[PDB]
Amino acid sequence: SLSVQGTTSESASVNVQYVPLTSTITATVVNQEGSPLAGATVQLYNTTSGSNT
Amino acid sequence: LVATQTTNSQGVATFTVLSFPGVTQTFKLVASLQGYAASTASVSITGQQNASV
Repeated sequence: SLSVQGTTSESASVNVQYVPLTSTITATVVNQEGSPLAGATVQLYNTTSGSNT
Repeated sequence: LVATQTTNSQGVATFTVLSFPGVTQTFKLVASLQGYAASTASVSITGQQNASV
């Protein structure tokens, strides 16, 4: 808000914004048949925490 | 068995076979060769595609 209180009580309502920061990691599986596998479980551990969180 | 090839020096073993739209046309490619290990891979073309492994 700019409540510019000079000579004028000017009331502005300037919106601003912020986008959060999220990361997205992808993993892929292929074999010797050259066909992408479905049903494979892949587990991401965050190993920058000093354990397998 | 509809086609057997003696492998060529251009390093594509190309064989022509009938195909049809909308069918998982599986093909087993067995390599039997004197001087190294005989091996069996397999592919599937679904409709028309180059299946190379």
